[PDB]
Amino acid sequence: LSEEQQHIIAILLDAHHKTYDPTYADFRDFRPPVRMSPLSMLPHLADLVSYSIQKVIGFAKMIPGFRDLTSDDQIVLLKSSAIEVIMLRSNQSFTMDDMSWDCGSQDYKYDVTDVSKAGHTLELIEPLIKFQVGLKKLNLHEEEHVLLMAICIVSPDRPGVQDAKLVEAIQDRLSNTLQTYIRCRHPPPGSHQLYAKMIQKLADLRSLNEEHSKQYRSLSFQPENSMKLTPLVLEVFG
Amino acid sequence: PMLMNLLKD
Ligand SMILES: CCC(CC)(c1ccc(OC[C@H](O)C(C)(C)C)c(C)c1)c1ccc(O[C@@H](CO)CCO)c(C)c1
Repeated sequence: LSEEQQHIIAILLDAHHKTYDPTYADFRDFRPPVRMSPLSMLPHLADLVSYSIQKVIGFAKMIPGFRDLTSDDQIVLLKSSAIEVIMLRSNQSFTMDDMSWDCGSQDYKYDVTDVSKAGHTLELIEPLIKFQVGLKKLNLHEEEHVLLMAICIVSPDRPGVQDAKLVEAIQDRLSNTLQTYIRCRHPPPGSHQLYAKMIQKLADLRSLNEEHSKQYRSLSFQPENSMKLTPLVLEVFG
Repeated sequence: PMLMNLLKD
């Protein structure tokens, strides 16, 4: 790892620590989970997602190179990646003990039923769980995890990106930092084809993004559902 | 709107 690559990693780790609270303190402020419209978990999960978008923005701002992109390109990258980075960053609370996201409260332990009660079907939910499990099984170090989120966000192939050459240059610098980290630090057998496996997770995220988008488009078209969404969610997923 | 305003600078 070069001095620059070490600095990239330190910046990303700090950014994550500043935008991911592992105590889940802020969750009391969300509208309450209702588990008893049948979309009873829509308000709570809308608030959780809206909060998560704010954190992804805060993280992206710190990725080296990101703020040198035009405003338009920064916006395109964030609107297109937000759901994906949310899925990635949620892996940190995900637990293979019961295939749930454990966020420090009995009622903030989210399961497949919860996501269905925000309007989603198993067409999204089952691949989502498979994704979380596969990702957990990679046993990523925190450095690998934050690099992967950064690479996800800085993707030159997102629809509407203007300066794809600059976005690619930034992404390749992050990708090379990741490959060097794996070579230098990740022990066998976990390191074997790790970079490839991580790149595959990015491809899996594109598929989950497409399905989430389709389902979101449908559920949000119902004014009773849309009225329960936050302005930020409406804008970012719109 | 909200995104642009947050990213402004
Ligand atoms: C990504 C997994 C999940 C699981 C509950 C989720 C939430 C809402 C969803 O859909 C929402 C609907 O699409 C709408 C918008 C209609 C309400 C979908 C598909 C999935 C989730 C999201 C953020 C989050 O916080 C994490 C990640 O930020 C921090 C703690 O780990 C945790 C712990 C879980």
